[PDB]
Amino acid sequence: EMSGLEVSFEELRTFGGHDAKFIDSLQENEFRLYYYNKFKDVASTLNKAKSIIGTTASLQYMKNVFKEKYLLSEDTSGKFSVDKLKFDKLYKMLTEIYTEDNFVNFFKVINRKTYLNFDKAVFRINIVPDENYTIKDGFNLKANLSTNFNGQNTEINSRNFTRL
Amino acid sequence: YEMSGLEVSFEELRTFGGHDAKFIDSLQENEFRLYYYNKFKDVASTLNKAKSIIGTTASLQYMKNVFKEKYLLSEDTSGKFSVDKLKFDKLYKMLTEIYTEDNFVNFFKVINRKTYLNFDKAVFRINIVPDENYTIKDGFNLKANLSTNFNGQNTEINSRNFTRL
Amino acid sequence: MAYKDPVNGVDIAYIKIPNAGQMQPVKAFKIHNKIWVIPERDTFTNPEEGDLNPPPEAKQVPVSYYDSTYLSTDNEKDNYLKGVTKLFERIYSTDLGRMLLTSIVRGIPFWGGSTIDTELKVIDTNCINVIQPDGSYRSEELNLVIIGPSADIIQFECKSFGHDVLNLTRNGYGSTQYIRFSPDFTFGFEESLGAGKFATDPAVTLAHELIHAEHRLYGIAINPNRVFKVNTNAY
Amino acid sequence: MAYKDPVNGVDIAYIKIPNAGQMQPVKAFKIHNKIWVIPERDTFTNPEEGDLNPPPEAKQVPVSYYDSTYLSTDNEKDNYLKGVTKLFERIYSTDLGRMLLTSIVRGIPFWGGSTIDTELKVIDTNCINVIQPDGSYRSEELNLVIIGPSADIIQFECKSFGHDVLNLTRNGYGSTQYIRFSPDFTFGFEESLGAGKFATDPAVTLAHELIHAEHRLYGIAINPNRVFKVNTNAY
Ligand SMILES: [Zn+2]
Ligand SMILES: [Zn+2]
Repeated sequence: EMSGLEVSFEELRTFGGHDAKFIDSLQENEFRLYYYNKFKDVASTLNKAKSIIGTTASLQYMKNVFKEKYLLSEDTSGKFSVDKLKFDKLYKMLTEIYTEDNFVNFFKVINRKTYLNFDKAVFRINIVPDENYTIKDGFNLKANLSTNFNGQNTEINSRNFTRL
Repeated sequence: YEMSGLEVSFEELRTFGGHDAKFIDSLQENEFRLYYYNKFKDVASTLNKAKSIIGTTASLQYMKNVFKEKYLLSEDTSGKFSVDKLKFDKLYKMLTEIYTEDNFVNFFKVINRKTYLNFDKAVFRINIVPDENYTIKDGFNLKANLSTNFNGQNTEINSRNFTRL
Repeated sequence: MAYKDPVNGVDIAYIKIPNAGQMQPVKAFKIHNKIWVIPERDTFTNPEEGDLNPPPEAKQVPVSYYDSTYLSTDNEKDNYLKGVTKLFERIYSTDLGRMLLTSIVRGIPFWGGSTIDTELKVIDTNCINVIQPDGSYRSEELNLVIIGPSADIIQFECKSFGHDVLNLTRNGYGSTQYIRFSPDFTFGFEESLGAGKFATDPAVTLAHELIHAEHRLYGIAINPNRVFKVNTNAY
Repeated sequence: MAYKDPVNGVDIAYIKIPNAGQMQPVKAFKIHNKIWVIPERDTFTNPEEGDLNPPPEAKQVPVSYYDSTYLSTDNEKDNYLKGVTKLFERIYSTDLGRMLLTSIVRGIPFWGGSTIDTELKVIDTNCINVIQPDGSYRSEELNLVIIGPSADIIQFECKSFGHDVLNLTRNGYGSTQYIRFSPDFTFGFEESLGAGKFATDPAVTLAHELIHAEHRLYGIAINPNRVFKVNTNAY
């Protein structure tokens, strides 16, 4: 056994950023083709359905919800199919665009740089009060808690973090 | 069902030092130290049993003195060696916690990885003999502005010194 | 919404989880279309986790934390509901978060429950039973539940009810997801003598669980047991 | 010293390595008491590595580099010898390095070769055969040899000859170490749009290998096969 990492495909893709590079192009492509075939099987199941069970919705309604979910194409006869380019865009959105690393950048917070976490420090917090945490700025409110992520610093903004 | 995490070696963690040395728990650290203290006692005992030497390259007194110096053995008036617990602990600490990669980075004042684990693929050809490239005193960060922000080690800024393989 | 707001059977109600055997109804809040919040410790979705006591054998992780009283009073449940809703609003306040939440809402578990290919039928485990003001109940489809942690209070995760034996989370169908989460705790990490001690913003933690949830709702998640080794450059 | 300097049988000589079967003598330089430098690719210290070709099955590491011509000419061997000597001077220029190098010189492999308890005897593999001007040889104890890399040119390591089957590196005795190293290459790493692309200072790499060597010379190394798992805080 060598030294190194033990990592999960699902975690690496969910965190994104730098770690996503540990999944090789081949495996990325194999996964994508696999799920493209799963989506085609959903389109095929929909196309066979001519009636709907239960009274909670009409078939047309339910078919439309799944055309919208999977971004299926529909021809003039009502048959669905999976368009490769629409699939690729959606699959990219769901596995490479929606990532923890991308949200860090949108929130403009300081965070870990990998999903792996060996820290032991855990804190009780209280985010309901706007004096502690806002929708707009999180802990880094606009006192000097908005510079150098001081709102996230557990020493500087110690009142907001009680160690367990 | 296997978890995510690290697969790490005691020898590497202790050699690199710094933050990674914390992955070895106190218990294991103590168990290794006692084990090597017992090995040192076995060397001292082997020396005390030896009353002659094989070969003509050295005398027995010379060899005993060299190993008394190596292992910092105490020697009573009859010439018997023993291992002093406090001298051992200081030596064991020097060798396993003072001499570390992390402590060298700090002395050289270079920028370096923060863990022994390395997954990089970038490797460069370098030429350190020329003092215009790399010095004993300063490494690549010579006193042009190669001495600020580790620019001497920056492969873009000091690109002449690093040719990617 | 506040925890003490009266039930209406529509967005505030006592509910039961299908397959959660003999459970007493728990109060739940539909904070948005297809997404509900249940301010209770999760003793329901794992048949092997029916109580809040520490495990016989200690979990092999860096840190865990037990307190069978956490999330037991109305005041704590109000604060949990308000904290979770505030994190949703924070995610929704970003373009990326609005996109992700829209994808979640559209990600209705596929109706793959028919054994006859000419009929389309729901998979009834992608539902919750919502008790009405008159005491009757209605089976309602949902995509996502945010629920309090189980015994280990700082263990957050996205899971199906029980285990995904039918591979709905990996076959394109998708299934209703449960995120065990608490907005009342957060992990610390070291970064940058001069090593600053920081805390993870819980909106990022929630977003991570929401990402797992969308993979699992679209049936494109990769089995969490699929792990591989990456060797180091030894020296 | 320069590569073309004439032999004297004392600090510049052609040498052979004990147990390195039918090897042709190689030119070696004693840059300090107990420490030699051999500007040759290491086809000697691993019986299973007798040439410089890439392995049949690719090594499972992030990066490897093969070039059977590297370190084959006098020029390259002069530059290698001078590069290593300069890195030793850099380490020695620090208080920590001066201490480390002193500990290495004092760390003579124990004379634990005797099967008779009243007699002290050398372990004859802790030596090298030093060819003299007259063609004779002298078996000389040494502590450390810095030698060029084997087939993979960027693989640096501290090793015994072959494998440590008597456990001399871990039983308090110690044994002669060989550091496979090249001052001609160095790895990059990313740090701090604003991610700096930096290179490891080879003196640090050499220091890391010297740290392995001192563990192994004092017989307090831990087996490199002794690895353990550290689980992550999953979420
Ligand atoms: Zn090492
Ligand atoms: Zn995760």
